Amino acid sequence: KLVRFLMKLSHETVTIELKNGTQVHGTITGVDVSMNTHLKAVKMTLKNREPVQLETLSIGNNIRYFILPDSLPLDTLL
Amino acid sequence: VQPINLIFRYLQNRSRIQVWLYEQVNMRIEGCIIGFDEYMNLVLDDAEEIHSRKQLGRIMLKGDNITLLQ
Amino acid sequence: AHPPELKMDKKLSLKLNGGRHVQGILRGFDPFMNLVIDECVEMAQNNIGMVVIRGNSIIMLEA
Amino acid sequence: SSKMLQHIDYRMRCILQDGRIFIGTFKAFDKHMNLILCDCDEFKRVLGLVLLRGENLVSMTVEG
Amino acid sequence: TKKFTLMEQTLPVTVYEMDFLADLMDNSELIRNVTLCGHLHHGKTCFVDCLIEQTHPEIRKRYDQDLCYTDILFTEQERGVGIKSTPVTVVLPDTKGKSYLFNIMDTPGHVNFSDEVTAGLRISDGVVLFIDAAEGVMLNTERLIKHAVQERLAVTVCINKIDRLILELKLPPTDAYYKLRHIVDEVNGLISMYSTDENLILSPLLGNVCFSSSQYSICFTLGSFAKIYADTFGDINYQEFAKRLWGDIYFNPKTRKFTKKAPTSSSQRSFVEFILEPLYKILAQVVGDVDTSLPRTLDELGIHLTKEELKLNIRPLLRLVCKKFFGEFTGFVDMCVQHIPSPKVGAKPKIEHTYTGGVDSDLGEAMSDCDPDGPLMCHTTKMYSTDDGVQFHAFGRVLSGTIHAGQPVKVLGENYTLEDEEDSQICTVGRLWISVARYHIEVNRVPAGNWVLIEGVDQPIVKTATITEPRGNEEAQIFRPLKFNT
Amino acid sequence: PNVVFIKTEDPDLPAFYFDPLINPISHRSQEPLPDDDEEFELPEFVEPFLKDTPLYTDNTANG
Amino acid sequence: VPIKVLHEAEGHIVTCETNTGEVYRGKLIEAEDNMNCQMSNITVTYRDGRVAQLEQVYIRGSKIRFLI
Amino acid sequence: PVLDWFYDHQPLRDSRKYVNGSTYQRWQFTLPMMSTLYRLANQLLTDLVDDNYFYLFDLKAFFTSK
Amino acid sequence: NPKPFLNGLTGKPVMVKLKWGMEYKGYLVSVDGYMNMQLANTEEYISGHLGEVLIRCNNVLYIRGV
Amino acid sequence: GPLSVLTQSVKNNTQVLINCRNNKKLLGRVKAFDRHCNMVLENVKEMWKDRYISKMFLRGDSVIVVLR
Ligand SMILES: Nc1nc2c(ncn2[C@@H]2O[C@H](COP(=O)(O)OP(=O)(O)OP(=O)(O)O)[C@@H](O)[C@H]2O)c(=O)[nH]1
Ligand SMILES: [Mg+2]
Repeated sequence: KLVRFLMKLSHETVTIELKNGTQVHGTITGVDVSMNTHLKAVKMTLKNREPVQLETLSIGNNIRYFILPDSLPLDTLL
Repeated sequence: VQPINLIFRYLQNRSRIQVWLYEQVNMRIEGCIIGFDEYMNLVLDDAEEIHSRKQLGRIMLKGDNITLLQ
Repeated sequence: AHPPELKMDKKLSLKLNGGRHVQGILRGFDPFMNLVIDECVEMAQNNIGMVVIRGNSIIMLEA
Repeated sequence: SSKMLQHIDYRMRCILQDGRIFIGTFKAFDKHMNLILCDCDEFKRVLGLVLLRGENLVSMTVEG
Repeated sequence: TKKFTLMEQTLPVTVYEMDFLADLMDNSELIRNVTLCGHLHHGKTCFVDCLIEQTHPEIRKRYDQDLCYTDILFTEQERGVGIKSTPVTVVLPDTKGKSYLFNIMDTPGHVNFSDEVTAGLRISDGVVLFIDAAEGVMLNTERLIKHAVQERLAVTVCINKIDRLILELKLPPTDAYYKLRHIVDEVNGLISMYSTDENLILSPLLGNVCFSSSQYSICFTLGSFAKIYADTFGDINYQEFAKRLWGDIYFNPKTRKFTKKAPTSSSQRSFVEFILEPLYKILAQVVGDVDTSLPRTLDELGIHLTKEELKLNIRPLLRLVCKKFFGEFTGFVDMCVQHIPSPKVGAKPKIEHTYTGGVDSDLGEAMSDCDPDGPLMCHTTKMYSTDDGVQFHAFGRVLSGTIHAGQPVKVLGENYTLEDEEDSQICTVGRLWISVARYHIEVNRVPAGNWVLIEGVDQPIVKTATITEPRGNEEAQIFRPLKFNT
Repeated sequence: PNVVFIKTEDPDLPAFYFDPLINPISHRSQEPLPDDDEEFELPEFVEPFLKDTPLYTDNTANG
Repeated sequence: VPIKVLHEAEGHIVTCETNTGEVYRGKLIEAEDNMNCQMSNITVTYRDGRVAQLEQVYIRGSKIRFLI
Repeated sequence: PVLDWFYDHQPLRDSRKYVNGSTYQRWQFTLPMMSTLYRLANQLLTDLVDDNYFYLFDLKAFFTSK
Repeated sequence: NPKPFLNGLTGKPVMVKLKWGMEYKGYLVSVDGYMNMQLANTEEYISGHLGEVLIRCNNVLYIRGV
Repeated sequence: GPLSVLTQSVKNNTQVLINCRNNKKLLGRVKAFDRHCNMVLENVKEMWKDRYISKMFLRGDSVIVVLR
């Protein structure tokens, strides 16, 4: 259910926080059935340091929290 | 000697065996053992939970929570 | 979930997760990498005769 | 098991679980995310061809 | 009253919510602009009826007679032929469950109204061509292939009415495969004769060819039916199976492997043995053995029906069985996702082929980014009438900018240029409608790359026009007038 | 659209059969096929859906 | 092709990095399902650079992250 | 399948799986005996399969003609 | 197997110590097959009593069954 | 099972506070659960100061405890 919503929200720009404290905000291009995802134009903030722009970033299940965008109705996927 | 037969012999003996937490030396389990599940889940009966030990009765421990039991 | 690829009735040491270690004679393996140790000497040497070690905390065993 | 197609020939920067950062050109990857990368230069050392496990790679980024 | 309406009084349930459609309104990467076109009576309208009945829960086809959602004029009801092309904006899921916005332009199949189809070819980005399996390639299919190549659009083909191979012609399934492959080869030969580019080649292996029966709610590519096997058996990877299904590949059950050589004599291909023959057996078990072996066959497929559903007549029961089996229409949606580009992606050849100022002009790259902010370039070609027939509503896509209700705006005609300013005329905007065929949705802001009805601009426009900002304007050229096939 | 329905006379013929009244297809430039036996063998216990079910019964032509 | 590359690396001495941070170089003999390989001539730096020698070391795949 | 009850006054009124009851309102049949009835009614039935025979010879054409 | 221990823990009070040093004692409501437990009227510390709470599959180092 | 449905009903009708294993307590309307304990929550403020987020999806491996 949550993986279906993550695959459904795989177009807009989202921010994903890893378990190592790394947070990357960018447009999700492709999300698999697992937690592995690909992001583009990622303004990835380093661990207590400055952020950098990455053209293509691929993340196993190392991501702890993901900030989904506001495009989520009550019955968009429910 | 497989570990299943050794675990069955330790459960049938029900002796005080010192067991350490999973890469954690701050807690040790040494006391009477009541039962063991198929996935190495253990239920104790007033075992010594040494830090300081305080036996209370039924205690449930996970299969992967045990590091070394002797 | 299977046994280790080393089978054993010989004196060997095994450093576990977190830095703990044992040293004794192996008796057998398990599908969850659990081992039975006879005369397990602590390498950090207390022994209780028979020792059962789960494979979740098992890190590296060396002869 | 699907990210190996887009990065089949381009060089990539990999981050391991020990905090190490390397740069190398990936050749093939397994179904359990075991990726083989040639010329894996440690960031300063050179290691050449190396295979990384699925749980080892914390994050990856495209270099080339 | 003037009853030319066929108009719904209120909006239906439509499964999803309207604010989710308003959230999907602004993406311009999950949105596809598709013209359905083909020969007369090739089941395009019934295909839109299946998509509507999949989307709208309380809208159901009657048992005896065919519903026709897009044919809203009473002349189309009495004549039984499509006359005016109708747009439908809908939200559809794929095999992966990702929702996509779909702008579907249902066009008439009669060749005398073929100019109407060209109006849709000004607005949409992709073409889905409907071909009957029994009839094969006809005159208007060839003409629309030539016009779609010459308009530089992506072309995909679905083969409707495959049940006519089974129920009507009673062909053997190998001969049905031969007929389908002959249809695909004829379409590929027509495209290779017409197009100078050889990058586009239609094949079911590439996901360009669908198979459908729009009166029985059947729609599948190879990927969707391999997904049906994947839901039945979770061990397989359905993409490699879809690559291995079509095109003279044989299956060895001893080695369980797909070879290019037949292992024994009288061994069918993988498309016949895995796709066509279970379809034949399903339709034979329904139309011949409805009371003897039908519940056993439905239990083998995991399909459960009630007691009153088995009391139906053969055509609605077969429609219900195929709707329960194939589920929602996902192979066609995946075809339009992975073979018809976005307005953001495919905007550049549209402005290359349409705008007289060209892409080299600065407003050409302003429109080429498909930006919802900036200049407001719109192109209105088709015009619709109201229920009373008094006033008209323009219809068209937005290449750049956003339109607001009440916003003053300038209309530029066909004779406008950089020195002739008498075609320019300024009006306001009454309302904005998202146009489904039998009901309209009131909206306020419509971004770029999306189709929209405009109310209140009907005065200075003859046929088509371009829509621009009145203040903050620039040297804005005119899109080309519609070069007709006939 | 013209109902091209073929009426069968004898019940000895199969229900799905190429009638002589139908004109022959007479089919006469490469296909994007995968590599032969490179990978993707089918697993055990997968099959066409109605393999045990026959293609046609005696009531099929009548229906 | 990583499994074939790992199977083709048998009989040679290679280095690897631990998941904790250590580095060890040795020559493998057998491989397991979870990469719990057995190796000899292990030059274990013990995560500090202090070189020590080990033989017939059977280390699980969770301890060693990747090759180095 | 029609041999038992073809010439009764009320043919299948006593049966419960075929008719609704003795008011004899709704009927549900099976396909082999439906094909038997279709074969038996061959003389009084048309041979056409579509309405394309009635091009200018149907009700709307006759209304226009009137 | 802990299936009978999970079945016998319904409507009864027990305590669980987390891996982060959080001990919570209270009346158990339901426990899943992967040791994902939910309780009611539980007092916790690492804190206080909040009422009905739930736990993860392996978030507890040891559970002291009261 | 039904306790998770009751927790989802309480999180629909009120604010549910979940303390993850990464020392973060997030309070908000939890909308969806999962078989792998993954939680999708709407309008959730996570304190680890409380920072507000619109929609948050968290895997069940990083979760520790939850309450209404
Ligand atoms: N056998 C069979 N007949 C179909 C199928 N789908 C549609 N038809 C028939 O084909 C007829 C014509 O199709 P329409 O519904 O008018 O759609 P269309 O092809 O776009 O026709 P126009 O709107 O005039 O271009 C319908 O009346 C249906 O009876 C099908 O899947 N199988
Ligand atoms: Mg039609």
